[PDB]
Amino acid sequence: SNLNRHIRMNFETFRSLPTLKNSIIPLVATSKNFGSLCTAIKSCSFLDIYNKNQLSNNLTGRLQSLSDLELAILISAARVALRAKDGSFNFNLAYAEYEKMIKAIN
Amino acid sequence: VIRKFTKKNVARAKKKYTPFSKRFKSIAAIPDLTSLPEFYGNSRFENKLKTTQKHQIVETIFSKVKKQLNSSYLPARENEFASIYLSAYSAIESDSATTIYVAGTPGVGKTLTVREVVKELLSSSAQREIPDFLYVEINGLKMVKPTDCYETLWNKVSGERLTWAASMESLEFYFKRVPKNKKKTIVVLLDELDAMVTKSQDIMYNFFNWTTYENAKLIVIAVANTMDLPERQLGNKITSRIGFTRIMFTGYTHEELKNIIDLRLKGLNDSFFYVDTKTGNAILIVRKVRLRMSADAIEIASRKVASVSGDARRALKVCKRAAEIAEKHYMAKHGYGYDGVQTVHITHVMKALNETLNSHVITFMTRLSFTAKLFIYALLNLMKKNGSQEQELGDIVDEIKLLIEVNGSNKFVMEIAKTLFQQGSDNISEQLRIISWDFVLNQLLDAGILFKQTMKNDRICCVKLNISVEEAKRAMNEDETLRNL
Amino acid sequence: NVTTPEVAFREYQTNCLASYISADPDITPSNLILQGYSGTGKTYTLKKYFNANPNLHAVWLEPVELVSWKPLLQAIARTVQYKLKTLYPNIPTTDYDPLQVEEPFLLVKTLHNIFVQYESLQEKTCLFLILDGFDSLQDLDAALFNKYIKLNELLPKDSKINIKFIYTMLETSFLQRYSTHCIPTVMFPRYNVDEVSTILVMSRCGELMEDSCLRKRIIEEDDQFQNVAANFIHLIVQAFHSYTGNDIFALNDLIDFKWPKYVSRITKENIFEPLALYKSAIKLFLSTDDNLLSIISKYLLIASYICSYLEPRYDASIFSRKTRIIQGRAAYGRRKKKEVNPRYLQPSLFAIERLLAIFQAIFPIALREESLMKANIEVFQNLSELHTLKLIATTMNKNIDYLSPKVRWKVNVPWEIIKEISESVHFNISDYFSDIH
DNA sequence: TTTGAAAAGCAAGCATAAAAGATCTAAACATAAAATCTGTA
Ligand SMILES: Nc1ncnc2c1ncn2[C@@H]1O[C@H](COP(=O)(O)OP(=O)(O)OP(=O)(O)O)[C@@H](O)[C@H]1O
Ligand SMILES: Nc1ncnc2c1ncn2[C@@H]1O[C@H](COP(=O)(O)OP(=O)(O)OP(=O)(O)O)[C@@H](O)[C@H]1O
Ligand SMILES: [Mg+2]
Ligand SMILES: [Mg+2]
Repeated sequence: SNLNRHIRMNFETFRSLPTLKNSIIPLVATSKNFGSLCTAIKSCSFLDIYNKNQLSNNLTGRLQSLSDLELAILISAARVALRAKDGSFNFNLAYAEYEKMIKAIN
Repeated sequence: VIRKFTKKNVARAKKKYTPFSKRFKSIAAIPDLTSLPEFYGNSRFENKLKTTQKHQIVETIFSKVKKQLNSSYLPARENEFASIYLSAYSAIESDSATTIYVAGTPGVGKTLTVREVVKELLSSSAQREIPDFLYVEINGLKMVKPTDCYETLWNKVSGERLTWAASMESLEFYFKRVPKNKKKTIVVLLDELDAMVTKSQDIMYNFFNWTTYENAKLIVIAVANTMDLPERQLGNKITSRIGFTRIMFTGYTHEELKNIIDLRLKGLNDSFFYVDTKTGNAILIVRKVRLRMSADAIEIASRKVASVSGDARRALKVCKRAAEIAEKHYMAKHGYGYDGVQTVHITHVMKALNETLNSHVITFMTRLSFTAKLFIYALLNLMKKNGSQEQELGDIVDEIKLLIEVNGSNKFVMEIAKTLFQQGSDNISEQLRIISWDFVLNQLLDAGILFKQTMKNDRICCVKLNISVEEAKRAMNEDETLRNL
Repeated sequence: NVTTPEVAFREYQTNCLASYISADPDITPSNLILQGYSGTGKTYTLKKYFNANPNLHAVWLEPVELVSWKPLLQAIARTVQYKLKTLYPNIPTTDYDPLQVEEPFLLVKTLHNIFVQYESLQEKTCLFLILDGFDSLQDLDAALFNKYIKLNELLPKDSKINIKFIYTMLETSFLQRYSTHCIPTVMFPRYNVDEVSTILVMSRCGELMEDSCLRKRIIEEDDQFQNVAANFIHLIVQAFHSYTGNDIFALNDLIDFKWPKYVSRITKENIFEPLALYKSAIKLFLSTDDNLLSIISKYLLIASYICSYLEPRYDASIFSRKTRIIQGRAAYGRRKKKEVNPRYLQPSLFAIERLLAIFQAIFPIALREESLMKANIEVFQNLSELHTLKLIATTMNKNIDYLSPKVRWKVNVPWEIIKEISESVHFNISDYFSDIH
């Protein structure tokens, strides 16, 4: 079942019953009637939505909210930091990398 | 008037500021302080913690044993007792001022011996072989501020309540200028002397310099942790004033600990009790039950504790824990609640002694989740390759990623890789950290397994093992998955 | 018994708020966190939720105003008892001073003393404390939030007033510091471009239509007005979403700055076709437009940049122009051109005498005229003024001794200002950097 | 017009000064309740 799968995932990752309770509580509370609650506990799709929302402000979700110029400046700064030995950079070197990249694209 | 800040929780004691040196016209005008009502000490809270009992509480056979072995309720301290009593008696009889230095490890009977010396001196003064004296006891760890000792001792001498500087000058004037026929001998116990050490050593110098005064009639018994406390933390003046003849309280041997425990259990070992079988209440002289605690168990407990510390508290607590274990098994097997031979065996003593010896670090790491174990395993691999003892967190991230992607044919890794990187879900993207990454990081930091550097860059922040490496490996060698790869 | 409002792109967050916040303290968590970055609708969703449920008793506090932990404790003590007086006016109360609270246990004692005098109430209720911007506190440390997680445990369990905390956070790392506490957290992800476009339209078209400029450009020259406002908002988003990212506030500021200049080019020909109006007001959609010394001081600053971005060994090749009597060879200059571009790095440190030597080397010009420039008191006065203006920095920032030989000097201005300074007095400072990179 | 040769430049490596800051303390600034000193009365 899906509920046993989510319990197994918690057992391998968190091993915490308060962690599972914090997801089970809005599964119970957002149901409107008995059949909706039964379908929610049979499917556990709200647990998947909860798990998606718990990672929405991580590095992956913050990268997916970036614009084209923001992503370009970030890639340029990462290139300058990877080429540097201390991993350090400033605005000038990152802008030089961005400008070289835009000329090589155009 | 508009105030730049407010102190609305000021609690000021009603203590006066005028010292003892300015309340009489001259030295020759000071009266006899022995014939004064407030001087030299010539409980209101005990009623507040009493209630009515409406249940007859059931005290089993082991209850008298466990109450008997409490530290609150001297076969081995007879030379230390003789030395301290001889020095204090000679200083009281000759109206002399002196210092008696006593030091030792915890629980070797220093405070007990000093209090027994003081009680025997009071018994001697009661039947008039020595002049009467005042007894003051000052513990350095029971003071809110270290200067409170100044406020305490003077309040025990004069009955006045002053501030600490005024009390210090009052004590200085009393010890230096008041004649010996006008005052009384004072014996002061300074317990936990290392807590009375300040940065400038004012109190230490004052307390051991008053003993060098002619008119003081002050005896200071200073109780400390070590012999070389003045030679380590005090100046040469205080070390010179304390003296050279310093009294060692060595740890107890196993015969002395065995004699202490047998002197506790003198009247109740190998004895008979009337025990009601329906309830378990035991009455010293319905079944007549014979209670014993074996001398071999007490002996080996005395041997182990004497080899470790010589602490009488530790030996009494080990015997009390063994009695508690025996009583727990007894009340479990007899169905006894709370309202023919009972023996505290040697296995209970060995269960009590090993309970503070079993280590829950390996047991704790054995029962962690897979991701915390993977963190620890990847950290151990990084310590194996680069040998740094401090690994960057980004290195741990890439090593966890590498260990997942290399052992991609392992069945458990195939079953769990989507759990670590997508939480078993489509519509969740491939994550850069594993699921419960900061959860297991904070869990290992809370347990004290790891140390983390205070940096705000998550990748180049370093993490160090706080425990030994072989117990971590041992815990990693118990798991069936991390053994295979 | 909770009304669930309708927020246009925060349906999951509103459902989570309905799940976690209720008038029953028996099924309400002690702590609840709303985590999200700036402009993600956290405050908006929380206001709509509490406006849809007026039976919920909420106290709103802003820790960004309170700045430190002690005024935050005093603000909690003041606002809780003010809300309790305005909630139950028929209850006799003792007005405890919020300035009595200097420590957290004093807050616990004050809250206990306030809450014990409301035991005549019938049902247990919740008092919600919203700390909107907990990690926006300017005096924040890692141990402060731990004192607020465990605050309910020091308060009585059988009280009629049961305080519940709702925290709002910005940074992910601050929240992830407290992951093992297992506090229920609702997260507010950043809006995408269509969501911020819709939010901007339905939040700004009502006041772009009713601006006095748009109603004065029509008369002196409502669905179509909304069409012009929405087309302007979409054009602003399409021109400047790459510049602002998904920031609501930056696009709001750009809309505010570029709306009147867009109104001032709307004619009777441009009102009914959007393409001709976009061509007429094209200059507003190509540039952001979000913006606002003596001769001795200028040459001292130029010499400071030369001293900070050249090596001292190469000074004898560039500035030496004197005829030699004693036989000697001048410096050859640098052998090969390096590619470091030293103006991208932080400036190096130099001494006073090198600064004055290069200054009189580059300063503008029979037997008593003394062609070169002396380092008299006004050069040093100008240099001290340059240090006062923070255009020259030292290694020391406080208790600076200017006369110590171990104190070194560096330029504090970038290249874009010395270009204007050098071209204000016509000095060729770009020739001096042409020999490298 | 060459010509060799000393002044000068580049590079690697190691000892060492020095910047940056973590940690802490003394002193200036500030408030405040109880005791103590004047000051008439
Ligand atoms: N000689 C003894 N005979 C009987 N009981 C003893 C003896 N010495 C110690 N004990 C027991 O051990 C307890 C602890 O002893 P005590 O308080 O004198 O220790 P201490 O040496 O002053 O240690 P610490 O440095 O911790 O203060 C006593 O209360 C008593 O129950
Ligand atoms: N879903 C929405 N529907 C309509 N308007 C919205 C919505 N989200 C945000 N807004 C508008 O944008 C403004 C900014 O939102 P809000 O103040 O809630 O952001 P926030 O995430 O709390 O910001 P911060 O962390 O900077 O305080 C709101 O006041 C409102 O005018
Ligand atoms: Mg003691
Ligand atoms: Mg807000």
